[PDB]
Amino acid sequence: ERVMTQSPATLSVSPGERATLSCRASESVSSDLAWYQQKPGQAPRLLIYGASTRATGIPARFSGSGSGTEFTLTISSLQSEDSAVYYCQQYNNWPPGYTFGQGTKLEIK
Amino acid sequence: EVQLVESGGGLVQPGGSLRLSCAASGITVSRNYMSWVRQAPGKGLEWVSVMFAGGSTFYADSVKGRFTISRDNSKNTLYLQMNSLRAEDTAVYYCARDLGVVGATDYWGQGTLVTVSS
Amino acid sequence: NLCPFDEVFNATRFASVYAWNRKRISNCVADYSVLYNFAPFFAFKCYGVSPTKLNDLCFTNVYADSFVIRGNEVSQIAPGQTGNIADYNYKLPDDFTGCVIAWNSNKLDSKVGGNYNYRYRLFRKSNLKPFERDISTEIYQAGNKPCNGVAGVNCYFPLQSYGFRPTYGVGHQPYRVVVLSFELLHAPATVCG
Repeated sequence: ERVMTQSPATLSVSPGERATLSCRASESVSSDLAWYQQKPGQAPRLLIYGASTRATGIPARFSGSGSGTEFTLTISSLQSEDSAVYYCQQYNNWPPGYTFGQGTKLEIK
Repeated sequence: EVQLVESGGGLVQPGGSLRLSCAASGITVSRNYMSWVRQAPGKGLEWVSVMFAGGSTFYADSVKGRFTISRDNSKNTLYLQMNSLRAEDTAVYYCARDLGVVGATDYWGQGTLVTVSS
Repeated sequence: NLCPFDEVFNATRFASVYAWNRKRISNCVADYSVLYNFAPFFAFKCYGVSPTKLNDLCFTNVYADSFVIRGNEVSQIAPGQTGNIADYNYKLPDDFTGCVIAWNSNKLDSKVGGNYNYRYRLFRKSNLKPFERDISTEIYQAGNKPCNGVAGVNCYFPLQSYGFRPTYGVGHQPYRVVVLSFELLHAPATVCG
């Protein structure tokens, strides 16, 4: 049971610029991760699995990085609709297992 | 289109029972690793249960001994029976198909609110 | 007249839990003086037979099944135990008499380049019958066609790599495991001592 901690809690960046979100683990997680964008009002949506592989369809504007116990997601140019909550999910024990984070709130201006 | 639709959400008195149901489309369930997730209002998420493609199921510790997963393979659907609902279990429950290392959880359900009488 | 257990355990070529390796011991004197008495054995446990009686037990044949699994999955090799490796890959019976041994091969089989040569089984259509070799090269599915003509959906390959590399913690260090099954069916015993 590896506990994941996201940071920071909130982030407000001008439109059109980059955005950086950190998610911190307590054990080793190697490259077992994923990133979900839960736009407010419905179920989450998978963006990037494994270490940085972009899920099908998912706009190239997203970029994942990190390995070991520390990972980061990066957005090239935030549009008005990018405001949502994001979660880093680990799965080092897959059958049966997953462990979610606390979420991060991203807004614009 | 490929989707997962849910039912059973409502209100029940504590200690009471309930049954959640999950229907799918354009994808099979019998041979797909199924996983039920839930979300407390305002909080994070937590893995609740999983059923395999051979039948050997597993449950989380927080709900171990109280919940039982089953699936009507004949009509391509999943089910989750709940009992002894206590004050914590008021949450929205999601249905998901998780693959794991070859693609993490992707297809999710519209959800279903589950609150208690009080 | 000693058995070839020495080689069996020291060949340091163990293949995979996918299509495990077997040997039918017969026509020897089972010493055991080194078995479960050698120094670097980590875990040894048998069901049905006591160790000293074992050193005095006698049988018709032996079946050894060596393979390599991830350390956190050793608990699934057990009578009727349920999980992934024990439900779709290799399943030992409920009344299985004999012992298993597991070594933390955290040095012998690992490479900075990724010692993922072995591909364990992560997609099976239905649970295994005990000792059912299911080595296969197919595409498990959801949509009409397999990945030969489709991509993304229904493009799964049951052989998934391990990715053994040295930074991995203990829970992810390749454990080599060997299981012994003594058969007693009506036949002259060629293994005793």
